[PDB]
Amino acid sequence: MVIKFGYKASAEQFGPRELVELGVLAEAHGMDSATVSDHFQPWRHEGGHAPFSLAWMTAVGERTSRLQLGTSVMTPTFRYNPAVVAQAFATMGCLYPGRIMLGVGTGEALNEIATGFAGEWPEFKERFARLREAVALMRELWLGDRVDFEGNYYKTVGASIYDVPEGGIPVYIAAGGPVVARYAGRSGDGFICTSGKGMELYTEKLMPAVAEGAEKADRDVAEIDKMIEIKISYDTDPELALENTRFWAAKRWIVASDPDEAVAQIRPYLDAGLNHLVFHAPGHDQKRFLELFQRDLAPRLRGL
Amino acid sequence: MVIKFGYKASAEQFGPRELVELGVLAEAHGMDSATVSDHFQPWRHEGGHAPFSLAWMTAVGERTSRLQLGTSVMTPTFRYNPAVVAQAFATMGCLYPGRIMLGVGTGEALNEIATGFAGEWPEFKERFARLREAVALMRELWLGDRVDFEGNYYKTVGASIYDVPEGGIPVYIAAGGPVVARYAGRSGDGFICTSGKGMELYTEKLMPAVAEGAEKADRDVAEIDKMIEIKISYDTDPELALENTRFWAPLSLPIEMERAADALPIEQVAKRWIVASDPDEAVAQIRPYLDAGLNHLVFHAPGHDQKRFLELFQRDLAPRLRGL
Repeated sequence: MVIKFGYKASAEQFGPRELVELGVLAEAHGMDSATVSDHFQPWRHEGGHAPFSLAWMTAVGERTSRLQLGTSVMTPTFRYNPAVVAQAFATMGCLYPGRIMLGVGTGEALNEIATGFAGEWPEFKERFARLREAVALMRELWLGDRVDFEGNYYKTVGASIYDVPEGGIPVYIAAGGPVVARYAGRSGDGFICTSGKGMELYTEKLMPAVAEGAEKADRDVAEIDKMIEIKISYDTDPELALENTRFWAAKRWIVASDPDEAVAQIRPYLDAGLNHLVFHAPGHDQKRFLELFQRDLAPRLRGL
Repeated sequence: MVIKFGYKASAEQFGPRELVELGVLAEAHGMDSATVSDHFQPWRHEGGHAPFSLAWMTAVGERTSRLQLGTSVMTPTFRYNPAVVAQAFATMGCLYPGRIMLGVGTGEALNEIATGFAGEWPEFKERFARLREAVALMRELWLGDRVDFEGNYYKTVGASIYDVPEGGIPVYIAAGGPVVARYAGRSGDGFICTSGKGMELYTEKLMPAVAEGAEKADRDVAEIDKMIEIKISYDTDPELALENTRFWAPLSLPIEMERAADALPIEQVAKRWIVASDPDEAVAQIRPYLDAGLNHLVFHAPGHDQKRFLELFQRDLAPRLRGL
């Protein structure tokens, strides 16, 4: 897939209007994508906010014309009905053709417990199985009609979605290990991972797992968009570059005031075959980040 | 509450982009509000749609500046988690200050069975108990800090919503009878009913019930917005005024059902619609709802050419209504 640079909006750090305006500024400053995590719980310590992700996506969508928008990620398996998730994303894709994706993961307990999940949090195998089932259900609604989906967890009866782009909505699967990454290679339209683990995670585990799955499924691996969230504090002021990380309380972060050093720290992800770099910055001044990214980092990255 | 005229956008009848553009046109043509029904299933097979209500509300909100937006109605009790509903509406309320409401009903089986609801469909008492519980949970979230809610149906654990307007989000309750109307008087920021059902429903059952609930809760009934969906087929062409009801024929009585609807005589289809081609006659048929004390009239027009309805409404009907 082609090289793309995007922006991760931090839902824990900003209220709804500011978050939306940052997504719009992301397009203004040349980003190819903007994504948001689907949190419910606002954590006082992570900044005290949690704007609803689908409202953010839609508001930014209606204000923009090029930018790809999605979740990174949302858990479609516990506090949501997967059928309704499919409806929401199908509608958004109609509203913003060719610019919507659905990024999904296997789930975090604390948000689900907060919203009323009953009993013991399922183990990884059940969480993963639920995710594959929900993905299939949603795609069946997108592609078919009068769907009677009867899974081990989820169900529909005569369900239809007419208001959907042809072929449905790209689904991006997040993975932090090879088991789910192989699933991404078999079944995802995209793959999402996070930076700042040793580089061997990407080059020995996750990218080979995606390629394996794509082989097993008889697909061309190049058609899978390979997204990485890169945590980066960049500022030309050396003190502000460092001080911006104090909101976030191998190295997990790139912390840099020199744009060539920053680019050097990003390059290894591109060399590992991640093509869709999504930048997540800690400072309160996100407008400055977007301006500095466009001015200093993007031209150097395209120059590689 | 002050008189307002708004627009019912038909999710049943238009796909997502067209529905959004109609919402925006409602504001351009002077409407005070626009609402949408929240269904999952396309309303009918032939020409049916179901765009996701919350995406419509947000996209119209981002395109507008004055219009009040809301659901009329959504069921927050079966395929939605009420805490997530509360989050969604609180976010929208922050995005569009003073312009968002949550309109809720007790629900209908077809949409829930479609989306996986298991077992016997609850009777009215249980659907209504679930609704009241969901509303209470949402309000606790909006107005509280770290909420531990545990009801018969719904639960939260240490849950918070901090991105919410002061005072929360207005909740409007759909009422077809006195029991729910009294609850709207006690607890609703508004109530919603639909026209065409015989004037005694509004004057003898629903309005007095809202007033009684308000008095029992020590509220001023004037603070409750009294909304009615006015089913009106206005067109200066009398053939269109009648024939534009056709899409809605399923209301006037499975693939057989729809064949049966398409074959209904148009007079039968049009029975509970105001059909008018003269603007004074139209207004005469609207006026009894104002006289009954409904203050927020949301006009629902049946035909495919909704831009023409909005232009006609602004030209012919709004000035006459303001003149009452």
